[PDB]
Amino acid sequence: HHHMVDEILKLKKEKGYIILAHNFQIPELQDIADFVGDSLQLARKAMELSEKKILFLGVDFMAELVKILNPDKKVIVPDRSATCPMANRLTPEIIREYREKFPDAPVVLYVNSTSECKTLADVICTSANAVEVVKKLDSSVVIFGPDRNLGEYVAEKTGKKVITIPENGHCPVHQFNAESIDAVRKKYPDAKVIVHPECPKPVRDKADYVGSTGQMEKIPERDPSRIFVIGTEIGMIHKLKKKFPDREFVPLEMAVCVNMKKNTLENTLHALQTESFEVILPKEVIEKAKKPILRMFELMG
Ligand SMILES: O=C(O)c1ccc(S)nc1C(=O)O
Ligand code: SF4
Ligand SMILES: [Cl-]
Repeated sequence: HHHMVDEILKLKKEKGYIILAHNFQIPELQDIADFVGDSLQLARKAMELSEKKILFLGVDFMAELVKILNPDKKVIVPDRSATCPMANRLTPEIIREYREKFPDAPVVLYVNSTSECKTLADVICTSANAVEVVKKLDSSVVIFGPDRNLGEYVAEKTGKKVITIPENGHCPVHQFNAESIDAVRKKYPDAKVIVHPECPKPVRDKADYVGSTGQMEKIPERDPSRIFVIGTEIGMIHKLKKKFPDREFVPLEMAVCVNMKKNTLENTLHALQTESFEVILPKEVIEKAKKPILRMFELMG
């Protein structure tokens, strides 16, 4: 690890790579990254860079997001199989089926979606902006995927009708038990519970705050509470504890995204040695997927 970390830092400098790491990476990889953040934060950061080579540490749809918004940069990932099972359950066939049945409902796709699915979306959204995006659409009905929990949250906050696809679209990592909140309230009476909107409704409704990872790291800037209980993937505990060393961050439960943990010091070192595996999308996919991303930027403009 001493070897691997030094060799990584050496090869990144030597070959002109910037390392971008998602919040759900292992701490060792967060610590060697130039920037750690959420998928949109990392894509927007990449647009600002003078460097034309990126080593991306996350899962495929996010690396592809970076590539869509930075087509002329070389983007490589250490494990080409790192993917989002939830994203992968939504298909072009299901989107087209639902557009045909509800032709007046805009297709709002969570950024946790395949690039192919993005080519068919009317607008992209993040967990932070989903409510605001859906509020600003003309329609009082939207098609939303692939996360049924976030879709239902959006319906609650907007009062709009949200038709969720696919059937039972969810993120296994965020299926905490509401009983975990009951238990931490007893154990740390003054702790603030922050959970993800991908969490099920009973968990959301028992939390002090519901928010994206990006929103979670901003809450201690306005809430002086000593202890925060965190209902997301375990990588966020490391991120939060680094940003706010003066507070305590307690996992609601241990929750690990197996795909996020496919990236390691070893295979990150192999990626810089070989300059593989490059993220390549057909130009047509990039052009089409860009349209609902730009719409998102326009709506949040
Ligand atoms: O930031 C978020 O809340 C979030 C949660 C899960 C996953 S895979 N990604 C993200 C994100 O980068 O937006
Ligand atoms: S944490 Fe959930 S939403 Fe994020 S990549 Fe892993 S399975 Fe997909
Ligand atoms: Cl570019």
